[PDB]
Amino acid sequence: ALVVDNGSGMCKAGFAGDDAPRAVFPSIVGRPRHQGVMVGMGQKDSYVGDEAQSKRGILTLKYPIEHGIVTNWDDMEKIWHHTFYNELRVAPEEHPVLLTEAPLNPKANREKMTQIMFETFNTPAMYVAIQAVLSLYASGRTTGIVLDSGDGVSHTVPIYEGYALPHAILRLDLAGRDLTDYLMKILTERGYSFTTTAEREIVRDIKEKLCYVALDFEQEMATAASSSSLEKSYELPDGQVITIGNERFRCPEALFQPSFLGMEACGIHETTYNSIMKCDVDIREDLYANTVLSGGTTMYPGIADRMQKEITALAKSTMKIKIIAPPERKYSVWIGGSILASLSTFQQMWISKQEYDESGPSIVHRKCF
Amino acid sequence: VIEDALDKIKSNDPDTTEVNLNNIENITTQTLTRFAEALKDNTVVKTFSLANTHADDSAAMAIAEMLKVNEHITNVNVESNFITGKGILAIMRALQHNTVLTELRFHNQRHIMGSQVEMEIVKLLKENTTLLRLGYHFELPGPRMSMTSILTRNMDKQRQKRLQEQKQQEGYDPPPPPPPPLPEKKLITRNIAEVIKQQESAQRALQNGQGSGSGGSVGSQPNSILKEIKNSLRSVQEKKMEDSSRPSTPQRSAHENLMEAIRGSSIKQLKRVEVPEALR
Ligand SMILES: Nc1ncnc2c1ncn2[C@@H]1O[C@H](COP(=O)(O)OP(=O)(O)NP(=O)(O)O)[C@@H](O)[C@H]1O
Ligand SMILES: [Mg+2]
Repeated sequence: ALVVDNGSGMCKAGFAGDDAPRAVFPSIVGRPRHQGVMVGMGQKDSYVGDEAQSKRGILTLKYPIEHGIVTNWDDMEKIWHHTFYNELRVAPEEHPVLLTEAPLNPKANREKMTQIMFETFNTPAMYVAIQAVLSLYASGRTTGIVLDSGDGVSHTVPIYEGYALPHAILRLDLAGRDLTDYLMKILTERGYSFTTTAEREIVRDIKEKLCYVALDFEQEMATAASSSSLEKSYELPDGQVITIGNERFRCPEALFQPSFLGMEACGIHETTYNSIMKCDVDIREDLYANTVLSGGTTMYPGIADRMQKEITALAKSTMKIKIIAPPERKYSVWIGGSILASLSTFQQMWISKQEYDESGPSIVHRKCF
Repeated sequence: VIEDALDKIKSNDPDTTEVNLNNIENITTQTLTRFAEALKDNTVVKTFSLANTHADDSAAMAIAEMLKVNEHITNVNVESNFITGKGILAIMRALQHNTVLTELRFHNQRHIMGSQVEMEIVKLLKENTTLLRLGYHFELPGPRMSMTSILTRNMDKQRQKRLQEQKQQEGYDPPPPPPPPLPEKKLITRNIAEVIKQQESAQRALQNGQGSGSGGSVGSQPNSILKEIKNSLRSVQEKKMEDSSRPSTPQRSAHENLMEAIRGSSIKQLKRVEVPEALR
């Protein structure tokens, strides 16, 4: 069995029953920059994956998936061919394929994804699961609320005995690169200029290696204005080291206070409680004690701690707020599926080529839910 | 070179399937307009591709009419060029009644395609049934959605077709790529097995089945059945058939003047009253 988890930026694919993805490469397609392009390409019209990452020079890189929704189906087909044939070196005829999707995906897209697998690649069987839901299953649970913060968009997804609650799914337009953007904006406001994609990837690294969430903001703000225990140095490649202090945490405060980015939307802490409230009064209790972190932007140290503190001040007195953050929540969406596709109980749950060839791609809203 | 390929194109070489003019330096409108007409009565080319060759809207018009005058090309790749929606649209209308082309790509142009140009492409290709893959990123939710559903309903015609013939009585059927991942050992974490026992245990809540619902509200039959009341007398007691008199449906003066009078009316002829109250 195969597992493919597509992302707004990074793609991870691999065999089911496996520990981890064998294939993790960027979800990008590169085409020449412009002008007298030639020199660079040979007889190719585009590049795919980590060769498109290495030739960023004359390539204008584009993502088929934007905010977790497939916006480019042709490049989506390109990426999928690249995966089976080039990256995974396997024939999609010889394998069933579990694919993933974002919360609040259109039915239209669910169907094209369906049809592409069956007509183009000719897969024996296939299934499509909501990514948030696949993250809960990895945590060893079937019920809970999953906070999913990826690269483009954030999602809080209440889940009830295996099925995501559409009425209660809340969505926030702030994630990964908004923080990268933000860090860039303030590290620049303070000196060094960061404007190019080559220098942008080092702000990603200043971020991921040196950023954290404070439990109490106004305190850590003042700790830093008071002493320098919060400072840390970072070595750039040219050898000039720079020092951030209050920016280590002013960056992820965006998650908790979107106004720092001039947003009128509420933080990830309320976006999780608010969701639970539109859920059933008989599951809120198990929701609160099963909030699960998923995605790369939840990897900040102290984000679980801050969350609990926030969602206890929002919740009623008597509930226990347990916030679970798996150590591998970068590949969890995959892992949760890798385990699902392997469960003997799941084999009857696929979608047969027959069933498709009889009913068309439409059978996927009923077979998958 | 170029001419070695072009030679074969009008030579009808039973062996040149691909015409690859990708990243080819110093190519003209006319030198591509030649190719366009050089393929205008060709039969052995399934793939014509000109990527990253300063192509323009004349090359497009060239290719466009060439399209409505060619039945063997399945794929056109006009990528990374300098073509406007004025040219893109040329190729679009041609396809209004071109039932061979199956893939077309115009990614990575000079400028933004526009939007009237973008909503054009969708309403335009709306009466096309043959195109399977359209290589372009719409920057508009409306069009992009309208579009994807079309390439779905074109391709379902393939699925419907195979349904008729394939089985029904056919007997049977250059720097670094910074790559640090993780080696494996399989799966020790578990306990989602029980929901799958539960997910087998349940589902298909309420009612859903059948092949096609041509008739009315294939109602779940709890309503219809539980609302017993509608079940008028059956099996026993009165026989209630209302065969009556000897009238029929040709011209009628009383009823059709009545219709004429019913049509010529309005609440503007009625004496004003009122009904706002709710009574305790
Ligand atoms: N340790 C870390 N701390 C903070 N941020 C991180 C860390 N590791 C990765 N990231 C960020 O994670 C983001 C992208 O990861 P991820 O959320 O997995 O993307 P994705 O799943 O491909 N997109 P989507 O499918 O839309 O969620 C980037 O902005 C990274 O900067
Ligand atoms: Mg994701």
